[PDB]
Amino acid sequence: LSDWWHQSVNVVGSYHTRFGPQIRNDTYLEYEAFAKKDWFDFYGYADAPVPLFMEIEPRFSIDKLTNTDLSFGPFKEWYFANNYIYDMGRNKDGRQSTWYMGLGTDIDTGLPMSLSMNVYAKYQWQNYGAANENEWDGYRFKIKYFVPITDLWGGQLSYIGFTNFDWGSDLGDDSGNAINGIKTRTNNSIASSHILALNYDHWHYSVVARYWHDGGQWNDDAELNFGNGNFNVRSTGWGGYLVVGYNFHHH
Ligand SMILES: O=c1ccn([C@@H]2O[C@H](CO)[C@@H](O)[C@H]2O)c(=O)[nH]1
Repeated sequence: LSDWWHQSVNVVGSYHTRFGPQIRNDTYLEYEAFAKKDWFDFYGYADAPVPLFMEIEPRFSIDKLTNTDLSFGPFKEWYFANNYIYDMGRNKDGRQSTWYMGLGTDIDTGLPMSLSMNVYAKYQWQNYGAANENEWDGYRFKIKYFVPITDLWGGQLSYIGFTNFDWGSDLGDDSGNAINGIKTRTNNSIASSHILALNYDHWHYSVVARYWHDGGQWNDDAELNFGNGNFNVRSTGWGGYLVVGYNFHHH
Protein backbone atom coordinates (compact mmCIF):
# COMPACT_ATOMS: atom_id res chain seq x y z
CA LEU A 1 0.00 0.00 0.00
CA SER A 2 1.17 3.48 -0.99
CA ASP A 3 0.91 4.55 2.67
CA TRP A 4 3.92 2.56 3.87
CA TRP A 5 5.15 0.37 0.99
CA HIS A 6 7.02 2.40 -1.65
CA GLN A 7 8.08 0.95 -5.00
CA SER A 8 10.13 2.11 -7.96
CA VAL A 9 11.59 0.86 -11.22
CA ASN A 10 14.79 2.52 -12.38
CA VAL A 11 17.42 2.43 -15.08
CA VAL A 12 20.99 2.53 -13.83
CA GLY A 13 24.24 3.24 -15.54
CA SER A 14 27.42 2.65 -13.57
CA TYR A 15 31.04 3.56 -14.13
CA HIS A 16 34.22 2.19 -12.56
CA THR A 17 32.46 -0.17 -10.16
CA ARG A 18 34.77 -2.02 -7.78
CA PHE A 19 33.09 -5.06 -6.20
CA GLY A 20 34.95 -7.53 -8.48
CA PRO A 21 38.52 -8.35 -9.79
CA GLN A 22 38.15 -6.19 -12.88
CA ILE A 23 36.57 -2.77 -13.19
CA ARG A 24 33.08 -2.66 -14.62
CA ASN A 25 30.67 -0.13 -16.10
CA ASP A 26 27.18 -1.51 -16.56
CA THR A 27 23.62 -0.49 -17.19
CA TYR A 28 20.56 -2.32 -15.98
CA LEU A 29 17.00 -2.26 -14.73
CA GLU A 30 16.25 -2.08 -11.03
CA TYR A 31 13.35 -2.62 -8.68
CA GLU A 32 13.40 -0.73 -5.39
CA ALA A 33 11.21 -0.91 -2.33
CA PHE A 34 11.27 0.91 1.00
CA ALA A 35 8.87 0.42 3.90
CA LYS A 36 8.26 1.44 7.54
CA LYS A 37 5.43 0.00 9.64
CA ASP A 38 5.53 0.34 13.44
CA TRP A 39 7.43 -2.90 14.16
CA PHE A 40 9.40 -3.20 10.93
CA ASP A 41 11.30 -1.08 8.41
CA PHE A 42 12.72 -2.35 5.14
CA TYR A 43 14.79 -1.41 2.16
CA GLY A 44 15.93 -3.52 -0.73
CA TYR A 45 16.57 -3.60 -4.46
CA ALA A 46 16.87 -6.06 -7.35
CA ASP A 47 19.06 -5.45 -10.39
CA ALA A 48 18.74 -7.12 -13.77
CA PRO A 49 20.66 -6.81 -17.10
CA VAL A 50 20.06 -4.01 -19.61
CA PRO A 51 20.95 -12.03 -14.58
CA LEU A 52 19.70 -11.19 -11.10
CA PHE A 53 21.34 -9.41 -8.12
CA MET A 54 19.33 -8.40 -5.10
CA GLU A 55 20.09 -6.92 -1.71
CA ILE A 56 17.52 -6.60 1.03
CA GLU A 57 17.72 -4.87 4.38
CA PRO A 58 14.88 -5.92 6.63
CA ARG A 59 14.88 -4.84 10.28
CA PHE A 60 12.54 -5.75 13.13
CA SER A 61 11.91 -3.50 16.11
CA ILE A 62 13.01 -5.14 19.33
CA ASP A 63 11.13 -2.37 21.13
CA LYS A 64 7.83 -2.85 19.31
CA LEU A 65 8.00 -6.63 19.43
CA THR A 66 9.28 -6.72 23.05
CA ASN A 67 6.82 -3.95 23.81
CA THR A 68 9.44 -2.38 26.07
CA ASP A 69 10.70 1.17 25.42
CA LEU A 70 14.38 0.27 25.05
CA SER A 71 14.97 3.91 24.18
CA PHE A 72 18.12 5.38 25.68
CA GLY A 73 20.35 8.37 25.04
CA PRO A 74 20.25 9.38 21.34
CA PHE A 75 19.09 5.85 20.59
CA LYS A 76 15.40 6.08 19.70
CA GLU A 77 14.82 2.42 18.86
CA TRP A 78 16.64 -0.93 18.64
CA TYR A 79 16.36 -3.57 15.91
CA PHE A 80 17.14 -7.12 14.91
CA ALA A 81 18.90 -5.99 11.72
CA ASN A 82 19.58 -7.92 8.49
CA ASN A 83 21.62 -7.22 5.35
CA TYR A 84 21.24 -10.08 2.87
CA ILE A 85 22.92 -10.10 -0.54
CA TYR A 86 22.11 -12.60 -3.29
CA ASP A 87 23.70 -12.87 -6.73
CA MET A 88 22.29 -15.50 -9.08
CA GLY A 89 25.30 -15.53 -11.41
CA ARG A 90 25.70 -17.37 -14.73
CA ASN A 91 26.70 -20.58 -12.91
CA LYS A 92 25.41 -21.92 -9.62
CA ASP A 93 29.17 -21.67 -9.26
CA GLY A 94 29.82 -17.94 -9.58
CA ARG A 95 26.97 -16.97 -7.28
CA GLN A 96 26.62 -15.47 -3.81
CA SER A 97 24.38 -15.72 -0.78
CA THR A 98 25.38 -13.48 2.13
CA TRP A 99 23.55 -13.05 5.40
CA TYR A 100 24.40 -10.25 7.82
CA MET A 101 22.43 -10.29 11.09
CA GLY A 102 22.87 -8.25 14.21
CA LEU A 103 21.83 -5.35 16.35
CA GLY A 104 20.70 -2.09 14.83
CA THR A 105 19.43 1.32 15.94
CA ASP A 106 18.18 4.77 15.01
CA ILE A 107 20.02 7.80 16.39
CA ASP A 108 18.40 11.14 17.18
CA THR A 109 20.96 13.81 16.34
CA GLY A 110 18.69 16.73 17.07
CA LEU A 111 19.51 17.81 13.51
CA PRO A 112 17.14 17.85 10.50
CA MET A 113 18.23 14.42 9.28
CA SER A 114 18.01 10.68 9.89
CA LEU A 115 20.89 8.53 11.06
CA SER A 116 21.01 4.77 11.61
CA MET A 117 23.70 2.35 12.76
CA ASN A 118 23.98 -1.47 12.64
CA VAL A 119 26.54 -4.18 13.43
CA TYR A 120 26.21 -7.64 12.02
CA ALA A 121 27.74 -11.08 12.25
CA LYS A 122 27.79 -13.02 8.99
CA TYR A 123 27.23 -16.48 7.64
CA GLN A 124 28.53 -17.13 4.12
CA TRP A 125 26.94 -19.57 1.69
CA GLN A 126 27.91 -19.30 -1.99
CA ASN A 127 30.59 -16.73 -2.69
CA TYR A 128 31.77 -17.31 -6.21
CA GLY A 129 33.62 -20.39 -5.02
CA ALA A 130 35.79 -18.32 -2.71
CA ALA A 131 37.64 -19.73 0.33
CA ASN A 132 35.10 -18.51 2.85
CA GLU A 133 32.00 -20.26 1.58
CA ASN A 134 29.63 -21.99 4.00
CA GLU A 135 30.88 -20.82 7.36
CA TRP A 136 30.41 -17.96 9.74
CA ASP A 137 32.73 -15.25 8.45
CA GLY A 138 33.42 -11.57 9.10
CA TYR A 139 31.37 -8.74 10.54
CA ARG A 140 29.85 -5.55 9.23
CA PHE A 141 29.13 -2.08 10.52
CA LYS A 142 26.57 -0.19 8.44
CA ILE A 143 26.01 3.49 8.98
CA LYS A 144 23.46 5.32 6.88
CA TYR A 145 21.96 8.76 6.93
CA PHE A 146 19.30 10.77 5.11
CA VAL A 147 19.41 14.57 4.88
CA PRO A 148 16.72 16.66 3.21
CA ILE A 149 18.44 19.57 1.46
CA THR A 150 15.94 21.85 -0.31
CA ASP A 151 13.58 22.16 -3.24
CA LEU A 152 15.31 22.50 -6.55
CA TRP A 153 13.87 22.66 -10.04
CA GLY A 154 10.34 21.91 -8.90
CA GLY A 155 11.49 18.81 -7.06
CA GLN A 156 12.94 17.93 -3.66
CA LEU A 157 16.72 17.68 -3.52
CA SER A 158 18.12 15.49 -0.76
CA TYR A 159 21.26 13.68 0.23
CA ILE A 160 21.85 10.10 1.18
CA GLY A 161 24.93 8.47 2.56
CA PHE A 162 25.68 5.01 3.91
CA THR A 163 28.84 3.00 4.41
CA ASN A 164 29.58 -0.65 4.88
CA PHE A 165 32.66 -1.49 6.95
CA ASP A 166 33.65 -5.13 6.73
CA TRP A 167 36.28 -6.71 8.89
CA GLY A 168 37.25 -9.96 10.55
CA SER A 169 36.77 -12.07 7.46
CA ASP A 170 39.19 -14.98 7.17
CA LEU A 171 39.32 -14.65 3.38
CA GLY A 172 42.61 -13.22 2.18
CA ASP A 173 44.28 -15.22 4.93
CA ASP A 174 42.91 -18.37 3.33
CA SER A 175 43.41 -17.29 -0.28
CA GLY A 176 46.56 -17.43 -2.33
CA ASN A 177 49.02 -14.71 -3.25
CA ALA A 178 49.21 -12.76 -6.50
CA ILE A 179 51.83 -12.90 -9.23
CA ASN A 180 52.34 -9.55 -7.59
CA GLY A 181 53.69 -11.05 -4.35
CA ILE A 182 50.99 -9.49 -2.16
CA LYS A 183 47.93 -11.51 -1.15
CA THR A 184 45.04 -11.73 -3.58
CA ARG A 185 42.12 -11.26 -1.18
CA THR A 186 41.22 -9.22 1.89
CA ASN A 187 40.06 -9.81 5.46
CA ASN A 188 38.21 -6.54 5.34
CA SER A 189 36.69 -3.94 3.02
CA ILE A 190 34.89 -0.61 2.82
CA ALA A 191 32.21 0.64 0.46
CA SER A 192 31.05 4.19 1.11
CA SER A 193 28.22 5.76 -0.88
CA HIS A 194 27.25 9.41 -1.39
CA ILE A 195 23.96 10.20 -3.08
CA LEU A 196 22.38 13.34 -4.46
CA ALA A 197 18.73 12.70 -5.27
CA LEU A 198 16.06 14.86 -6.98
CA ASN A 199 12.50 13.70 -6.32
CA TYR A 200 9.34 14.71 -8.10
CA ASP A 201 5.86 13.30 -7.55
CA HIS A 202 6.87 10.16 -9.47
CA TRP A 203 10.02 10.58 -11.48
CA HIS A 204 13.35 10.90 -9.77
CA TYR A 205 17.01 11.35 -10.60
CA SER A 206 20.06 10.43 -8.52
CA VAL A 207 23.79 10.83 -8.90
CA VAL A 208 25.89 8.42 -6.89
CA ALA A 209 29.55 8.66 -5.97
CA ARG A 210 30.91 5.48 -4.42
CA TYR A 211 34.33 4.81 -2.97
CA TRP A 212 35.79 1.39 -2.33
CA HIS A 213 38.73 0.23 -0.26
CA ASP A 214 39.60 -3.31 -1.30
CA GLY A 215 36.29 -3.72 -3.10
CA GLY A 216 34.69 -7.11 -2.71
CA GLN A 217 37.61 -7.89 -0.48
CA TRP A 218 39.90 -7.85 -3.45
CA ASN A 219 43.28 -6.74 -2.22
CA ASP A 220 44.03 -3.60 -4.22
CA ASP A 221 46.86 -3.88 -6.73
CA ALA A 222 46.99 -7.66 -6.58
CA GLU A 223 48.52 -8.85 -9.87
CA LEU A 224 46.50 -11.58 -11.56
CA ASN A 225 46.25 -13.25 -14.99
CA PHE A 226 42.94 -14.69 -16.14
CA GLY A 227 44.33 -15.86 -19.47
CA ASN A 228 44.72 -12.59 -21.33
CA GLY A 229 47.90 -11.38 -19.74
CA ASN A 230 48.79 -9.91 -16.40
CA PHE A 231 46.71 -7.12 -14.92
CA ASN A 232 46.38 -5.30 -11.62
CA VAL A 233 43.34 -5.14 -9.40
CA ARG A 234 41.97 -1.64 -8.75
CA SER A 235 39.74 -2.34 -5.74
CA THR A 236 40.40 0.98 -4.03
CA GLY A 237 39.08 4.15 -5.60
CA TRP A 238 35.99 5.89 -6.91
CA GLY A 239 33.21 4.87 -9.21
CA GLY A 240 29.75 6.28 -9.67
CA TYR A 241 26.19 5.69 -10.73
CA LEU A 242 23.45 7.59 -12.57
CA VAL A 243 19.92 6.52 -11.68
CA VAL A 244 16.61 7.52 -13.26
CA GLY A 245 13.42 5.88 -12.08
CA TYR A 246 9.74 6.15 -11.32
CA ASN A 247 7.99 5.63 -7.96
CA PHE A 248 4.42 4.29 -8.09
CA HIS A 249 1.45 5.33 -5.94
CA HIS A 250 -2.27 5.85 -6.50
CA HIS A 251 -3.31 9.48 -5.98
O1 LIG B 1 27.36 -5.79 -1.96
C1 LIG B 1 27.08 -5.44 -3.11
C2 LIG B 1 26.17 -4.38 -3.46
C3 LIG B 1 26.06 -4.00 -4.73
N1 LIG B 1 26.77 -4.60 -5.72
C4 LIG B 1 26.62 -4.26 -7.12
O2 LIG B 1 26.16 -2.92 -7.25
C5 LIG B 1 24.88 -2.92 -7.96
C6 LIG B 1 24.02 -1.82 -7.40
O3 LIG B 1 24.42 -1.55 -6.03
C7 LIG B 1 24.31 -4.30 -7.69
O4 LIG B 1 23.47 -4.62 -8.79
C8 LIG B 1 25.56 -5.20 -7.66
O5 LIG B 1 26.05 -5.64 -8.89
C9 LIG B 1 27.67 -5.61 -5.49
O6 LIG B 1 28.31 -6.12 -6.43
N2 LIG B 1 27.78 -6.00 -4.18
